[PDB]
Amino acid sequence: KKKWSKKSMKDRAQHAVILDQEKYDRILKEVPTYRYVSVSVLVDRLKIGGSLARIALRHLEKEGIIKPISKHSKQAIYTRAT
Amino acid sequence: PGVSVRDVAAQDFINAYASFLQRQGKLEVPGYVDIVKTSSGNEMPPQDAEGWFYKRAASVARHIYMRKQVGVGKLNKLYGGAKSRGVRPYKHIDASGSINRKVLQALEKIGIVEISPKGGRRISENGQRDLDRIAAQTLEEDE
Amino acid sequence: FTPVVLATPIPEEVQQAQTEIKLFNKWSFEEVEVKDASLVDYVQVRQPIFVAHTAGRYANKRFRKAQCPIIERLTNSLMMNGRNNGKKLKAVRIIKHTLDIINVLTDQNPIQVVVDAITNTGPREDTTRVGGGGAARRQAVDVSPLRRVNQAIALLTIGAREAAFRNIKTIAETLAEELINAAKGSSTSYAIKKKDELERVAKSNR
Amino acid sequence: GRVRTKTVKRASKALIERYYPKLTLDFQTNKRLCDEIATIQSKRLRNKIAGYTTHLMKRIQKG
Amino acid sequence: SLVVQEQGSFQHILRLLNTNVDGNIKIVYALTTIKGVGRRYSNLVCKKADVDLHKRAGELTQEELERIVQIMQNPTHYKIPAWFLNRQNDITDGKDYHTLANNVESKLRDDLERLKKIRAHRGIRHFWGLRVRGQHTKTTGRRRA
Amino acid sequence: AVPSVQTFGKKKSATAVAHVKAGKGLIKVNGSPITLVEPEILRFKVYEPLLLVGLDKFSNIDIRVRVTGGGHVSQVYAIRQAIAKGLVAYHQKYVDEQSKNELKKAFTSYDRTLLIADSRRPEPKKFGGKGARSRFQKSYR
Amino acid sequence: IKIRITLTSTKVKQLENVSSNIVKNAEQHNLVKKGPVRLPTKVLKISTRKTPNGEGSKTWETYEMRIHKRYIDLEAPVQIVKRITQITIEPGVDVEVVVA
Amino acid sequence: LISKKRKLVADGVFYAELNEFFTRELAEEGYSGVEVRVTPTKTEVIIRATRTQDVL
Amino acid sequence: TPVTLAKVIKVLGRTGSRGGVTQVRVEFLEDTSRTIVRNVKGPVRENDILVLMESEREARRLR
RNA sequence: UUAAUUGCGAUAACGAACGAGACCUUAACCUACUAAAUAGUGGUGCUAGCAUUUGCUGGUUAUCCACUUCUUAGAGGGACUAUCGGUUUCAAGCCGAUGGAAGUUUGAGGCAAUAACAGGUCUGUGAUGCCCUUAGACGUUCUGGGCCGCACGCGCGCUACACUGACGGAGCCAGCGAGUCUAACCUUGGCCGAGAGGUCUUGGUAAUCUUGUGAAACUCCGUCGUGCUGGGGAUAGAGCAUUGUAAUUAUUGCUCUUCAACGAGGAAUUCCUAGUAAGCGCAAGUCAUCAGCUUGCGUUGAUUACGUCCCUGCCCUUUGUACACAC
Repeated sequence: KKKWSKKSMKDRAQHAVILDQEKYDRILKEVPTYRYVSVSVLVDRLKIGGSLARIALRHLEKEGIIKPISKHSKQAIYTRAT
Repeated sequence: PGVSVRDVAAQDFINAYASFLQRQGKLEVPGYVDIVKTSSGNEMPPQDAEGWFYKRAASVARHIYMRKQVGVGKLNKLYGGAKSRGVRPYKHIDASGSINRKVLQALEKIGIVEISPKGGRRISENGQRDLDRIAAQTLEEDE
Repeated sequence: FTPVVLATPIPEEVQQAQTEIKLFNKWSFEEVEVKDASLVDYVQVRQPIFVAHTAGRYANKRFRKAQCPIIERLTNSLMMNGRNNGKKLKAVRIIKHTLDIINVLTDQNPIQVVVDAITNTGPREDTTRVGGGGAARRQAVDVSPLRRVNQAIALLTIGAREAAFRNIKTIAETLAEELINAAKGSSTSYAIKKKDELERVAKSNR
Repeated sequence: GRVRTKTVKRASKALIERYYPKLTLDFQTNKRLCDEIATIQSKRLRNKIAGYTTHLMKRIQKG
Repeated sequence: SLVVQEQGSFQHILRLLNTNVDGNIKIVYALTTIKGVGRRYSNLVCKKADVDLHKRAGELTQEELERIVQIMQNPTHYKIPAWFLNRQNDITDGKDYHTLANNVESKLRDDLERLKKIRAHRGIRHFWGLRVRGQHTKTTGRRRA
Repeated sequence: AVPSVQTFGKKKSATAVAHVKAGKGLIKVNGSPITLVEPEILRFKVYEPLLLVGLDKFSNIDIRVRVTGGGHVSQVYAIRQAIAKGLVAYHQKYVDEQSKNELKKAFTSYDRTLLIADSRRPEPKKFGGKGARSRFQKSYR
Repeated sequence: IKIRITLTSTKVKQLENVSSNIVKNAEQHNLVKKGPVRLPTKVLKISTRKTPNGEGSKTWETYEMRIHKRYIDLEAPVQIVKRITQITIEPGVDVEVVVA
Repeated sequence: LISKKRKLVADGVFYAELNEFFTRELAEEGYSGVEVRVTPTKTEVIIRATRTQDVL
Repeated sequence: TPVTLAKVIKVLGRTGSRGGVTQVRVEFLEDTSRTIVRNVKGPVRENDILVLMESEREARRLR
């Protein structure tokens, strides 16, 4: 039969689902200088699963560097304190 | 001032109530929890598996209290919802009257609820006072 | 200002918004003067609203959509592509998130920078068809201010929409970055690139 | 669209023919006298007739 | 907010019942990726295993895993209600079984060719490749044969 | 006796009837205050009138409202129209015509909808289609 | 005595002159009553095709039967009761009374 | 005992069926139409027509 | 990109073979009293400002 | 000029009629009349909780008192383009603005002319002409299959192709409308069962009870993570109930398991200008059971025009014609 499609490949991203001390102090030193912060920011700049991203957002707004301003579900919005 | 469920919000209150009951531990959960999907349509069971019986209980207590008299039929029509019949279009479907009967009977055991004529169940005055006091606790907890 | 109390206590930020000045939830619709004396009279400001939703019967007459609040038009443009017909509530939610994103960024008025973006990406000359008979040809012509408005909002919405399709970067944040791109002039926003491409072919087939 | 038929126009013409003094420019009283002075089987039709009659009385008052 | 660094205890891959399984995922959906088992039974037996569902697979113990598969291959010992199972009241014993990665297709072929040899309608439909469940077959679904 | 009135606000199919009187500055809806409406933005949308006029006009006044019909948003628009209409009724009744007319003037200059209700009643269905205008589909071959 | 009279008809003006002579009879004899409890009117709708056969275009007709129902609760002794019953029998309209 | 809906429609089809009967059999007698008037313990059928003694 | 801001003062009428465009008289604001007659695509009205990427054209017609 | 052979008028025409319009229904407005536990409101008393301070939130048909704004229905009113400003032989009328519930014939329908098709239907009709058949009948009845059979092509529709999301929890609001009598409809309650479902009861011939149909979508929270992956659910297997004399090519439903194409659709093509499209689910019709069908109902609710005849076709007039079962 016929397909009428192309169906090519992509990067097949390898976002992390666990971490190490290197990734940990990386994000600790890297989350600043981010006037805008979000799950996708963490993902693309740190190559992490969204579960890691959400939990780390919770962790960092708990310890206090990132100042949230809106805690709506499906979208977490933070600045950093400075 | 006087306090009431209508005065306080819904979901945070229900969270607090189910947490209070989960801490009290005197609910006498059936035992087949962590098995069922709560319906014929919910394509999976819940996620806070150890919980959600207490949330269900708190919510139905709130609901009957706002209301007067209900039945498990009404509760199923309330708590069920959409089913994916595969390719075929969606449909509303009624939840597990057995689950609702069991939580109702748990509430009858603790005495928060009271079987009520003209059909159904109803909030008792002990439930009334502890409900208003939990509302006080929540509207103090937020600060 | 006086913080007034009632039998029912109210939050003080909203009491302040009442007593002081009409706003968004936060933002001030004033000091959003646009630079284009062409696009004035076909935008809508100085009619502030807290929410970006109301069912104003604007599309009954011709230019009452010009008198419509612009951000309402943005929401109404955002809800499309079928499955998201309606869902104006999630539209205004996304607006809320985007505007907060812009203002944590570009810390001037995000309302101001979005209006600067749409007037940045306004298409001014277009092309149009002549049939011929046997063969079709083009001819470049001018554009309405209202049409600039509609084309720009459509452009932004659709670029951010396809940016959000089948990827993790949500529509809110891709929309915000698209808007500031169009604001400054980026060579990265769908809207401006399509605009000057179209005006370029118009210039060509003048 | 907002055009009116010949039964309407001729009725208005006849009433202005033989009741010009008894009536005036006011839609309301023209309606409330039309109702009795000309048997009319339709309220909306009476209203249309009244409107046209005041149109024509204005014409007479200017020309 | 809980953040902790996964060390060599983690493993990107493992093996369960003639099948390689992926870490870096929710364990229950790893189980569903294994055959003969879906979300219901996977979630159920993970609860019976008394272990975190939130946690991934690679950072787990062989005692956990052998307890899990022990549940899977002797569930009725572990108090399963005897209606979750994908094979209730088997024809030869009347016992309610759960078929797994290989046994599913094995016993499938078994009862299918059984029908075929007793010359049943369903058997011959399965044989020729027609539709078995009383479908309409004229118009739709020509692209499987 | 009491200074009290009883008015409403209509919508597509949503009717929000409000009883208003002299009280202590309380607002309730189904026995629940205004802060528990829960579309989470339409809370501000329904605050709009009383914020426009300031809470000074709500100091010693009690409102209790009860609503039915149609969607959440329809209930909401019915509510804000009902309370605006009822406040204007109260100020027609007890307060001066001056306060009444300036009040409605502010409300209207914000929006005509706050007092007058959207009379766009829904169109019926016809045969030939799934709706009021959309026919089904043409086929020829 | 506590009767309830009711009418269950479609011919509106018939029903209404019936109700009018009813109520004026009741009030000239000076008997207690409630008003004419006017129920919501019920429209029986039948929606089908115009075409007897199957062909031609599709076209639907909607026939209607409009029903109006009224009732009042009354008290009156038996002689006035039965005179009221044996009077005010207007055709087309359907009537029935009950007690207790 | 039965609902007033089916009561009324049964009265309607009753009228229709007897009208069919009568426009069939009294057809050569100058028939035009008929009218039941409901009554307690009675129901009555005028036949508007021309050839009166003939239908009698 | 030196453009000229000029205002439609008259609409001549609709053109395109499909009513999709129009012809309008437009006065330049800079160098006032310098008129032009030109085309427009979108919805437009009287008194209406508009940017023009040139001054020196008057397309008579189109199909 | 009009939506209009609708009007102004022009005029070997005058006066009329049909169609349209008019008319009918429904949708919207009425704090004005008639009113009412088969609809509500408030208050009184009885009574629960918190506050207690006065109150707030509630339950209470025989606790009653009063009212009818919501609710119904009845009679009625109301908008006729009112006014104003331009435009127009300055006439019909057109545009804008104000006010107004409503200012595209207010909206949508119904009704819907003369002539005509060698349109469809003799399978709706005990309406049917003519022919055929009429007893091993083409009549009727009984059984079992059949109308679904699949190598393939076309038309309606439902599902999706995922974050404007899926799943699990919570909040969780409608309307149209149907219902048992000599039958067994709608069924509430409460008991059992994971569920389908079963159970013994209850109310209802109906604004009364089913039902406030506590519908869905939605919204708030979390799990997920861009992965033909928790998308999607055909395909199949096993088990469990129900409908029906009978379920076998599984009726339908519930549970577990198997989880395929599909990554937005090519030449082409459909519908559509306002609460309309579209999304959403809901009742009724068929009906013992079976909705992806239809008719209706409501819920959330956009963008894009206010034009043109370019394509496809329509109306009037003029013209040409070797056309008349008529390009």
